[PDB]
Amino acid sequence: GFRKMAFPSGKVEGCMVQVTCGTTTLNGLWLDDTVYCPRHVICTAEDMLNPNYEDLLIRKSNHSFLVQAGNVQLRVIGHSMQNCLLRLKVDTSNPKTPKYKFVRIQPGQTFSVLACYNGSPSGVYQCAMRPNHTIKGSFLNGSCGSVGFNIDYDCVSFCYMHHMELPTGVHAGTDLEGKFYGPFVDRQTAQAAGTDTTITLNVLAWLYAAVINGDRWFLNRFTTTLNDFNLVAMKYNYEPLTQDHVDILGPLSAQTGIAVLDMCAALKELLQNGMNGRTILGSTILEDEFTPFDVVRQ
Amino acid sequence: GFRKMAFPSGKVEGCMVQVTCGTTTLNGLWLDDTVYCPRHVICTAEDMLNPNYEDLLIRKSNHSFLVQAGNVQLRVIGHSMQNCLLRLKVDTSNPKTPKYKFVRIQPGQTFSVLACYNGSPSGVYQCAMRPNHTIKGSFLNGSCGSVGFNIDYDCVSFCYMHHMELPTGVHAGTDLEGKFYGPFVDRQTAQAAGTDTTITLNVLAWLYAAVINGDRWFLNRFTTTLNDFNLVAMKYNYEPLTQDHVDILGPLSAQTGIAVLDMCAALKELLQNGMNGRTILGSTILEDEFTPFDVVRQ
Ligand SMILES: *C(=O)[C@H](C[C@@H]1CCNC1=O)NC(=O)[C@H](CC1CCCCC1)NC(=O)c1cc2ccccc2[nH]1
Ligand SMILES: *C(=O)[C@H](C[C@@H]1CCNC1=O)NC(=O)[C@H](CC1CCCCC1)NC(=O)c1cc2ccccc2[nH]1
Repeated sequence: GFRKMAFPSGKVEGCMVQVTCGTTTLNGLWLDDTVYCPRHVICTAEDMLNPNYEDLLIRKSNHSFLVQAGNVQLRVIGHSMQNCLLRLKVDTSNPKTPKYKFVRIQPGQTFSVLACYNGSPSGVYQCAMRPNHTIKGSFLNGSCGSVGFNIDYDCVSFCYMHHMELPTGVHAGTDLEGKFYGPFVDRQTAQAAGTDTTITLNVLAWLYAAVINGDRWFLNRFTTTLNDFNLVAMKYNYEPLTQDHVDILGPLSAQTGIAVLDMCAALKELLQNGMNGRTILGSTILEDEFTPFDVVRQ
Repeated sequence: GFRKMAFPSGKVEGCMVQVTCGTTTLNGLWLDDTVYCPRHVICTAEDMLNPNYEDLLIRKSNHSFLVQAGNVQLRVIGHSMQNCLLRLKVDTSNPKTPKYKFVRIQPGQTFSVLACYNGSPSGVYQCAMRPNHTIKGSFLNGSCGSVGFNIDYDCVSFCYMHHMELPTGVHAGTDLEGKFYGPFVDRQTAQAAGTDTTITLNVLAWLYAAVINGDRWFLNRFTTTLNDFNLVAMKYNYEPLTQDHVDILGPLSAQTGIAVLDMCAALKELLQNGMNGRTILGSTILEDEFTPFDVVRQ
């Protein structure tokens, strides 16, 4: 019993609306009296190739934004641009607005995605900010505006809004202040991400998750130094391990009875010799989208 | 970009309550003026070994049942037993009751679980009813009463309520009629699931999914027949394929140009050679909890 778990999405579902400009429809996030959505909703198919969003936005009126909260249409009474987001002010304040915050997540961190289509939520899943600032989502046509988020107590931390799919099929988007994660831009032009790496801190947390659930076959008696581990990390495209990373793994190290560098020796062996057809926590690949916090939560 | 997604949990979240009998706490489902919960909440540590539930129930006052919807205490007006659930009538009908149906899911179908503890939802994940009528869930102490469900438009089809974990780590529970899935009983005795078979329909879907999202390396220029396949499938403890199942695969076959029976001949291939390292779509063991109705719906 260990698997990717998403946060319950009820507090986010109530915030999802539909936003339409001409023949373009996508999802918006409705908090108090503001609707956030990707600004490229104002793009026609031709403007997408190289838009000037300031020009495009100045030529629109509040009336050109159709905002639907289910059956109720909301009237846009104002609007502005923040980076790659639109902020549409509406006459109604969302009564389902939860306690929330806008946060910018760091690479390797996880969040829940509420995938949405025409303003109605359709699925919820967990994923991670990749070290190269993409996310490996499952976004289809019409999912722009879907948000990523974490829940702490009763507060929703919004961290991602979806904008686009790169040619490799991974995804790119912004935080809720509209700044893109990574080097990308909202222009329909082929864009590459940097070469990705494996989130070592997450792999190790998942190795602890396995031990906690009785999967010990990969352990061994050996240990290793930080510097000696990093040398193998570099060879196999893993993020180097920091002393703060080791400090993060403290609680897991203590509950299991396995020193962090002992788990690193075990991981070094898995990288060098593979896994010999065996599985860890049901997986045959070293999973790197579970954070240490994720592990202790479950 | 191929992953398990759960349905958005909001409509179920607003139905979760906490139910306490003396020193045993678990979750309940609050629809209108009924709360549903497993009947084993009325066991004490000494009763779990061989409970006489009609005996234990008659000895319970309505006041013995501490039901709480968040901050509010709900007052139990009456109670009856339906199979292995209690139906607690309460004074107030829950205003967040959605449109809902009670359904009995079949082996191989999937549903989302809302893992709950103390009446408060903690996480949502996807899983499948195994052919041996267990589920491979992630349930901790206090999870009983959590529900599994699917959502059709705006209607919540509840299909599972959690009761117990078997010695092998898998999980057993009931439909919302209180009829257990499988031959399990709510007594803390030595029960075991029968040998679990592989959901062939879903392995075939995953093989198609490989072809759809790029991964095409395993097919062959050969083709089998339905009985010849089902015969091999049984020797390896794979479910035989049904008449209905070949039809369910229709859309995947057409979109891929690989006849169902050709993929069946591939499966008897990938069956007897091993993936020699090369992963399918993210894993190099065969995934059987991904439906055709997931491969297409993604
Ligand atoms: C918004 O709903 C979609 C989400 C895409 C759709 C498919 N999978 C996704 O993640 N967003 C888009 O289609 C954009 C279009 C651009 C508008 C102008 C500014 C930049 C984004 N994103 C794309 O990534 C896209 C569409 C597209 C069509 C044909 C060839 C390549 C291509 N890339
Ligand atoms: C309710 O919350 C729990 C859910 C369990 C807890 C751990 N993981 C789960 O899914 N339900 C139980 O604990 C049951 C108690 C009822 C069983 C039916 C009749 C009496 C009450 N107990 C078990 O599920 C259980 C105990 C046990 C002991 C040794 C091996 C396996 C085993 N399973």
